[PDB]
Amino acid sequence: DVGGLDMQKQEIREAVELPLVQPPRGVLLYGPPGTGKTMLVKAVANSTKAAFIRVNGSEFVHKYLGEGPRMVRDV
Amino acid sequence: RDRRERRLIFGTIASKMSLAPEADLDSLIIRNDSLSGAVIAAIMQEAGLRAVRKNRYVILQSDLEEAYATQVKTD
Amino acid sequence: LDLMSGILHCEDKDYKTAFSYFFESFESYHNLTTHNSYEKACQVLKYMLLSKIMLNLIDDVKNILNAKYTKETYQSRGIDAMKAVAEAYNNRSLLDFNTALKQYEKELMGDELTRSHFNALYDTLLESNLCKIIEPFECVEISHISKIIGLDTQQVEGKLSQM
Amino acid sequence: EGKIDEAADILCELQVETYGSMEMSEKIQFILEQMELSILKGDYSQATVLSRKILKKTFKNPKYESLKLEYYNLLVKISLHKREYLEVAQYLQEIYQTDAIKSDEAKWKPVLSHIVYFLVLSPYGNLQNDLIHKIQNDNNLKKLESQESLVKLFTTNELMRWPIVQKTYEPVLNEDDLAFGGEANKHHWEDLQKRVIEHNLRVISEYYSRITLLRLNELLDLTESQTETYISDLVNQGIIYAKVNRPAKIVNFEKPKNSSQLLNEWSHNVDELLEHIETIGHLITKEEIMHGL
Repeated sequence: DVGGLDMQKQEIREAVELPLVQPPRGVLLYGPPGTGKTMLVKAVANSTKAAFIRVNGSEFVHKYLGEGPRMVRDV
Repeated sequence: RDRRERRLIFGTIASKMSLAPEADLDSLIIRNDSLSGAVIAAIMQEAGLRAVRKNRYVILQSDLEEAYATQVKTD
Repeated sequence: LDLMSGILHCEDKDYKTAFSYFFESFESYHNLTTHNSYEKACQVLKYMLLSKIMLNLIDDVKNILNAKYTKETYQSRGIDAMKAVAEAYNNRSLLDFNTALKQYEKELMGDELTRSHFNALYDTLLESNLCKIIEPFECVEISHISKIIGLDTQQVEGKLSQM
Repeated sequence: EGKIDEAADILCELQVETYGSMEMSEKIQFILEQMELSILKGDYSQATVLSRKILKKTFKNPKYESLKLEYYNLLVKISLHKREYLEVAQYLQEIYQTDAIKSDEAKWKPVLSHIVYFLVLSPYGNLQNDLIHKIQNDNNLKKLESQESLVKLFTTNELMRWPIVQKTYEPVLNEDDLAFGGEANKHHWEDLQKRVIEHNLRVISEYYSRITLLRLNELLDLTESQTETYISDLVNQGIIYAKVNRPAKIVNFEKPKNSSQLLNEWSHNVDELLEHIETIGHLITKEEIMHGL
C-alpha cells in the first residue's frame, strides 16, 4: 500500500515475519515514519498477526520516579 | 525511490483515486525521481485532494502536476 | 533483475511487483533496445503483459498494447495471444483460449511462465466457469455442462472430478 | 447549425472555466444545456459532474422546481439513457413529490404512473418494496393501480400471467415510449419479462419444496434453459434456493435443512407448549373462574 517496498517489506519479513516463524530480538526500522514507514509497521503488523504493541518514546514521559517500566516489563 | 517503486507507488494510490484521463503516472515516472514515497503518496492524494479542492471528480495530471509541481519543491 | 524479480515474482505471483519489475525492466529493455537481445524486451513485456493478464486487468494490458511505446510498436502472436488470452479471459471462453492457445502456441508455449502459469491459470477459469456452471445444482448430466461449456465430459470429468 | 460537440464544447467548460458559480441560475442552465448537449453528446458524464453538483443547490435554492424539474428532467433523461429504473423513478419520485406541491396530482401522476412503472421496470427494488404502497399511491384516480396491482400481483405472481398481463396492459401500460424509451415495450416487456418471472420466482420460491422443471416451465411458460438461466440467475444470484436436476427435470426447491432445526423447532416445539400450555393454560382455570358460575 506504499508501492515498491517489497524488498524492504521483505527486509522486514526477513527481519520479523520470517524470524517470528524462525534470531533477532529486535529490528530497527530506519527513516521518516508515517511515510509508509509507519505503514510498514501496521502492514506487516497486519500480515504478522502477532498481538501488536506499538509504543511511543513519548508514552512514558510521566514525571514519576516510579511506575514507568512496569508494564514496559509486563506488557 | 527507484521508478518501479513509484510505478508501484503510483500504481497504488491512483488505483483507488478517481482520476481524470489526463492523470498519467507513467508521465510522472519520469517527472518523479528521487523523492519520498510518502510525499509521493502525498502528491498522489495531494492530487487526490486538489481536484476535490477544485471540485474535480476526475483528478487530472494537472491535479497531479498541481500536486507534483507544487511538491517538486514545496519551496 | 526486475525481470528475474518477476521471474520469481511471476512464480510466487505478485504480478504487480513482477509486472512493475517487468515494467521498468522492459522500460529499460525498451530503451536498452538493441543492447538487449532485441525481442527480450517484448518478452519481458509479454511477461509484463501476462503479468497484468494473469493479473487479468486488461485495460492496462490493452493500454500497454495500446501504447505503442509499451508495444514498442511491436506486435506478435504472443501479443495477439496475450490480447486474445485476455479476450478469451474476458470471454472466459473454454474454446477462445484453446483457440488463441493452440494457434498462438508459438510465442505462447515458448514462454514457460505463460506455458506454466496461464494454462493452469486458464484451467482454473474453466473450473471457475464450471464452478459457476456447477452453481446450477447437481445430479445433473455433465454433458449438460459439457454441452454448456462445450467440452468433452471426459475432458470435463477429471478436471471436473479434480475439483 | 448542427454543431453539437463543439457547440457542447464551447459550452462544455462553464462550471470550471467560468463562474465559481457567481450566479448558478445563469450557470446551471448552461450546466443544464451542457447536460442537454451532454445528451446531444450522448455523454451524461459531462452532465454527471455537472448534475451531481447542481441539484441539492436547487434544493438549497428557494427551491426552484424548474431548476429541479429541468435538471430533474435531465436527471430523468440521464436515467433514461441510463435505464436504471429504481434510480430512474428514484429521481422521479424525488421531485415528483415536489410536484405534488408543484404540479397537480393529475399532470404529475404520469411521472408516478411511470415512476413505479420504472420501479417495476427495474428488476425490483427493496425500497421499491417499501415504495410499494406509498399511501394515496394508486393515486386514487387513475390506474396507476394495475401498476400497484402488479406490485400486488407480486405476492401471487404466476407467469402464466405474463403475456396475459402484457396483453392486459398496454394503453401506456406495457406500451410506453412515454417518459420511458421502450421503443418496443421490451425495455418494459423484456426487462419486465424476467421482472415478473424474476418476482414470479420469489412467490414460486416460497411455494415450493420441490417442483419439476416442467411444472416450472408449465407455470413459468418458459423453456428449460430460460428457466435454467433464471434458475442459474438467482442461483448465481444466490437470491433463491433450488435444485437443478435436468436429469430429474426437477427442482427440489432446496430447503436448507441442516439448520439442526429441531434445535429450535423442538425448542419451538417447546416454545409451542411454552406458548401453548403456557398461553393456553394461563386463561383456562382463569376462564371458567373469570366467569365463575
